[PDB]
Amino acid sequence: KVFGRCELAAAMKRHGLDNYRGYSLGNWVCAAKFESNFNTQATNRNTDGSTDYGILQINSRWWCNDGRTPGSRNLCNIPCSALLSSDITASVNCAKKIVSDGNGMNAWVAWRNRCKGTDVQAWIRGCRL
Ligand SMILES: CN(C)CCN(C)C
Ligand SMILES: CN(C)CCN(C)C
Ligand SMILES: CN(C)CCN(C)C
Ligand SMILES: CN(C)CCN(C)C
Ligand SMILES: [Cl-]
Ligand SMILES: [Cl-]
Ligand SMILES: [Cl-]
Ligand code: NA
Repeated sequence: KVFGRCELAAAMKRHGLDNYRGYSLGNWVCAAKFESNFNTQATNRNTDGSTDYGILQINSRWWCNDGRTPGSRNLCNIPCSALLSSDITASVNCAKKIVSDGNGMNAWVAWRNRCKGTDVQAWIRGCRL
């Protein structure tokens, strides 16, 4: 599923991301835009052999199981394919664990390089929330 901008802000708000670990909603929408273009089915292979999955491009080196990432962990206790659902629940719940891991949203290099320090509230401007 390719979400609309406001559609995804609404879903993320419902799932409790607005100000989660102090990151306002727009940070999450900005991250999703640059990670996946709001596409829940996005997958991208990493140099190390892990893969990133879903709207927030959550990696199989640490967070999910895809059966093909040797030495990896599954700290979200989910199959990586759960992160590809049209329903963002599993991506959200796993993102909550990730952003609590020590480095906040810096865990998403795209957030750090494309959203951090910018006017992230633009990403929810206009939306009925
Ligand atoms: C994961 N971010 C950094 C890029 C998303 N696609 C192009 C892999
Ligand atoms: C899609 N990602 C990987 C890059 C930026 N988009 C949103 C235009
Ligand atoms: C920062 N700006 C360009 C993103 C919000 N738009 C797409 C409504
Ligand atoms: C839906 N319209 C009436 C706005 C109310 N909330 C969502 C801000
Ligand atoms: Cl915001
Ligand atoms: Cl594996
Ligand atoms: Cl933080
Ligand atoms: Na894994």
